[PDB]
Amino acid sequence: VNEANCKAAMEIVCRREFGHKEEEDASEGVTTGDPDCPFTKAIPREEYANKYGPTIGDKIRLGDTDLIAEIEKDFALYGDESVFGGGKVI
Repeated sequence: VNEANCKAAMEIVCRREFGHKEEEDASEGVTTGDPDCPFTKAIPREEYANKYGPTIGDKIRLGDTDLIAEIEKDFALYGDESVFGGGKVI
């Protein structure tokens, strides 16, 4: 049901375009979906949760939530308190 030349031919007995929908098959054999997990959200990045999880970053003593102690389970160690030197000279 796309074009039709003779404005009846797709009904005369049992015709539609070439076969059924359009040509024969282009509806199967690949999908995106979650039939058993109705709670997946967007693609998990389990070695790179650095933009979504409560892990990583100074949530510790200078953050805005009141928890203290490491971060969650010690993922990131240190990087945002003091450390040592860096990109500052004369």
